[PDB]
Amino acid sequence: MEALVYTFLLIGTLMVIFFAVFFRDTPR
Amino acid sequence: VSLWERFCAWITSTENRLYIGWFGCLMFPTLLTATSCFIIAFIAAPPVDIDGIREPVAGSLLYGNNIISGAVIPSSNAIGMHFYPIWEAASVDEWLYNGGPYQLIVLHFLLGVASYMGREWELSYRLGMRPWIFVAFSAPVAAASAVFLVYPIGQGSFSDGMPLGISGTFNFMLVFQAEHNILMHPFHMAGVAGVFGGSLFSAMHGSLVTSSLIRETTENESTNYGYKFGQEEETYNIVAAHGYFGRLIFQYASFNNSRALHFFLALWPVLGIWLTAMGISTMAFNLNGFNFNQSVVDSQGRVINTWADIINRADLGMEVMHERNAHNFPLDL
Amino acid sequence: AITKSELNQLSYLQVKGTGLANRCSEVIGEDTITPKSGARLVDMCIEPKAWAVEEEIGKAGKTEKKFVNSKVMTRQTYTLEGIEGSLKTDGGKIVF
Amino acid sequence: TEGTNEWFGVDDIRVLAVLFIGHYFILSLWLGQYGNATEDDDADFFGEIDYTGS
Amino acid sequence: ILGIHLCLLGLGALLLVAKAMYLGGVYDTWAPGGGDVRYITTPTLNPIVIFG
Amino acid sequence: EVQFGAYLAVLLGTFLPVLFLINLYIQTESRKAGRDGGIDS
Amino acid sequence: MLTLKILVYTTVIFFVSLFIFGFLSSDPSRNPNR
Amino acid sequence: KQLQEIKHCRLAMLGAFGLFFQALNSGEDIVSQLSPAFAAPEYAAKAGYFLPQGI
Amino acid sequence: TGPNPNKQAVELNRTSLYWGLLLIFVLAVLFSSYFFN
Ligand code: CLA
Ligand code: CLA
Ligand SMILES: CCCCCCCCCCCCCCCC(=O)OC[C@H](CO[C@@H]1O[C@H](CS(=O)(=O)O)[C@@H](O)[C@H](O)[C@H]1O)OC(=O)CCCCCCCCCCCCCCC
Ligand SMILES: CCCCCCCCCCCCO[C@H]1O[C@H](CO)[C@@H](O[C@H]2O[C@H](CO)[C@@H](O)[C@H](O)[C@H]2O)[C@H](O)[C@H]1O
Ligand code: OEX
Ligand SMILES: [Cl-]
Ligand SMILES: [Fe+2]
Repeated sequence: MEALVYTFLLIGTLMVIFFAVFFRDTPR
Repeated sequence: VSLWERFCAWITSTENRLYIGWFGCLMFPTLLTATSCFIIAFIAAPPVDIDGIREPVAGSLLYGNNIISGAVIPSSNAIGMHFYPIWEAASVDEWLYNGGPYQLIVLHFLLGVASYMGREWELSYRLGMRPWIFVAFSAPVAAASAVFLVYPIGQGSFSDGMPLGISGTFNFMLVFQAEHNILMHPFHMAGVAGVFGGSLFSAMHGSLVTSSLIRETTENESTNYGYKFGQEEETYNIVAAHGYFGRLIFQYASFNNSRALHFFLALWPVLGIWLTAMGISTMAFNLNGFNFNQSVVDSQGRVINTWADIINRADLGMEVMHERNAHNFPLDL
Repeated sequence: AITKSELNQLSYLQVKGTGLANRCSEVIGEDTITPKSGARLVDMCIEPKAWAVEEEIGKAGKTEKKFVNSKVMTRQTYTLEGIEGSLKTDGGKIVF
Repeated sequence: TEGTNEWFGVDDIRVLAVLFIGHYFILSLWLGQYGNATEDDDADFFGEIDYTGS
Repeated sequence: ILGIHLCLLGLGALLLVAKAMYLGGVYDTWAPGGGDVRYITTPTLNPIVIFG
Repeated sequence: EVQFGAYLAVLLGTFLPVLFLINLYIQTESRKAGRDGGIDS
Repeated sequence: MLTLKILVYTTVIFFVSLFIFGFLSSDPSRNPNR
Repeated sequence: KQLQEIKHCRLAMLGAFGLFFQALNSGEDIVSQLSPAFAAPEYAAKAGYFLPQGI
Repeated sequence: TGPNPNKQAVELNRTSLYWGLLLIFVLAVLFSSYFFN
């Protein structure tokens, strides 16, 4: 039942990375 | 304008959010398939017989592993260095029983990282830069290739490659120290010096540059807000930093030229990593480190021990216990 | 290939990797042998071609002991070869 | 199979057919742009990079 | 220049072949009766084998 | 098998700081929008 | 399993040909000093 | 046409010389000499494909 | 692409905050016993 927790944490980290890359503050 | 010309114009365009280029045509599909297979295998793969003795080992989360202990097991010892694609198996279940995904992941991944290096050079060329960043990136690529491909080639089996897990690397390192006596190879010493010196130089450079900031904010504003994108200010008010470094140590040792300083910064860790990767590649063919066991004797002829003998005892303890059921004969050739 | 005489005409480099080494040979004819005394069966080969495991399955509102088919997880390493024995006759019957 | 020594792993006609189809399709697309090149001695240049149009 | 030095390389390869076939022979480790020096009298020329 | 309190520890210690940081960012953006006169106050 | 081999071969040759014929299309002239 | 004729004449002189001497040396015609070197010798080609399907 | 003229602001005064907090806490108090069973 902890496999759910592990999967949730990993997918959340990947979502954070996606949002950081594609929704980012403009450097200008 | 032909269709091919328009396609070529789009591929090599600098207006895209992420550059594609022609090395991208190889980088993207391979990396994507490797990522998909790795995620699926790490989550839900069945146990794999790695030693060829019909003793499967579990490595997936669904089979009772946590993040630290989970891994993707290398292929079976019975396969050896033979190519094992999916279509060469009688069924997908047999492919998963013999550690099929490892070969797929490692091969598509190595192709991907080589294409990544090429793409770095290509964008540098298109932007009008100098073409030597990918030379710096070549060292981690060399190390990863060294382990994953070169060690199995020398030892004669894919089952000796580094597992794709956290504790798999620990197992790999312990067995490698037991069998090859690393930590006495000078190339490993070079690599350790490289990483330690890289960290030291990074900390020194950061401290020196940050200390020499000019006052433009006062108190209620983070000091990072004083810099503007496009501001012209050389990366160190000299008198301060130069005098500080000339007074801290022997004065004649002070880099007053930025080009030489940054060149040395680039040179040190890259050379260290190159040397350690070559050390691993050479030890893949059984050219081990220094051996000083029983080298000091008294007048009569009895043996006086040193620290190398204690290291040897630890190596013997590691050696007699690894792969317990796999050996049948006295020598581990 | 199929008979021993054809198999002996190939070289080892010509058989490696094909999968012919795990096969069993074929015989052609319908005659009689009648073993003398001091005979020995030599070069016996046994090759399975189907596997099944006893279990309990449900057919229609009932459960029975039925043999279910299974897939070989290993590879072509399951053929027995080279078996030898000594033949004899007890009361007109052969014993291996 | 696995350890046999076929050229490029080709063991069937379909594999050879698809390889030919791929190389030829991309080749025809490239030809649609570079199929009018001539070898006459005035399309050459004297330099390090061919800037002479097409 | 490339063609000239390439022709030289080809001549060198043919010289090795001539040494193997006529000028004493080479050491063959698969010799019938123990490894020894012998003349290679019938080299294979079928292009399928070489290019395979 | 595993300890039950780890569920509570992991989930709470992950969820609370995330919401704290999101609140910080959102209040900063709201103050910035308020300072510059516009349709959204 | 043969159909999987056919599809994979098609994909690989497609991408490799894209690479090969892309680098032949007067690549050295695609620089900002044209 | 005259240029083509003379070129083909010289080339055919060379070709006829080569064909005649190859036939004399090998004791065979050109077809039986080139045909074997197209697929494989028998002693080198693999036995075949014997892996059972469906297991 | 451009500046959307349909964006607006969201407000919440202290009284509504107190009402929401009280509602959430009281609802949890009521349903906890049945959730635990
Ligand atoms: C304090 C002690 C100490 C120190 C400092 C080191 C230091 C080192 N050891 Mg070591 N070692 C030690 C003790 C120590 N060792 C002991 C006691 C043992 C015996 C048990 C060993 C046994 C040992 C072995 C067996 C090996 C080392 C290796 C190394 C080197 C690591 C190479 C590396 O990380 O860069 C290399 C960098 C990489 C591999 C990274 C590649 C990155 C790829 C290209 C891209 C990855 C991208 C990623 C997948 C996706 C990113 C995510 C995305 C979202 C951004 C390093 C010099 C290794 C070595 O020499 O390497 C060749 C090695 O094989 N050591
Ligand atoms: C394709 C070239 C080739 C290859 C594969 C070999 C292979 C061999 N030779 Mg040989 N040889 C060659 C050319 C070649 N030779 C030539 C041209 C000469 C004349 C100088 C000789 C002279 C020679 C002698 C005198 C002897 C050998 C011997 C040997 C054997 C062991 C030596 C060894 O380690 O080989 C190392 C060879 C290589 C690493 C070559 C690999 C080349 C690969 C295929 C790439 C080539 C393509 C290249 C990149 C060009 C690109 C073209 C461009 C359009 C892209 C081995 C079977 C020895 C032996 O066993 O004899 C009994 C021996 O005594 N050779
Ligand atoms: C016994 C032989 C056996 C083999 C030994 C090989 C030794 C090769 C020595 C020459 C190699 C190139 C020297 C540097 C060139 C350059 O990049 O300049 C960059 C500057 C030169 O100084 C800068 O030089 C400038 C002048 S000039 O342009 O370089 O002429 C000057 O303007 C500036 O102020 C100054 O900072 O050098 C550095 O700051 C980088 C430091 C690392 C470079 C190597 C320095 C010497 C190392 C000795 C060998 C160490 C062995 C380590 C073993 C792992
Ligand atoms: C040729 C591929 C079709 C697949 C059928 C069987 C696959 C086994 C061999 C495939 C790969 C081996 O490479 C192959 O090269 C030769 C041609 O280049 C083949 O030879 C083939 O082509 C010759 C030339 O027309 C024909 O006369 C032969 O009948 C044919 O067998 C060999 O059979 C094989 O060695
Ligand atoms: O797999 Mn990995 O470690 Ca190279 O030695 Mn033998 O094998 Mn196993 O034992 Mn020791
Ligand atoms: Cl053993
Ligand atoms: Fe800077």
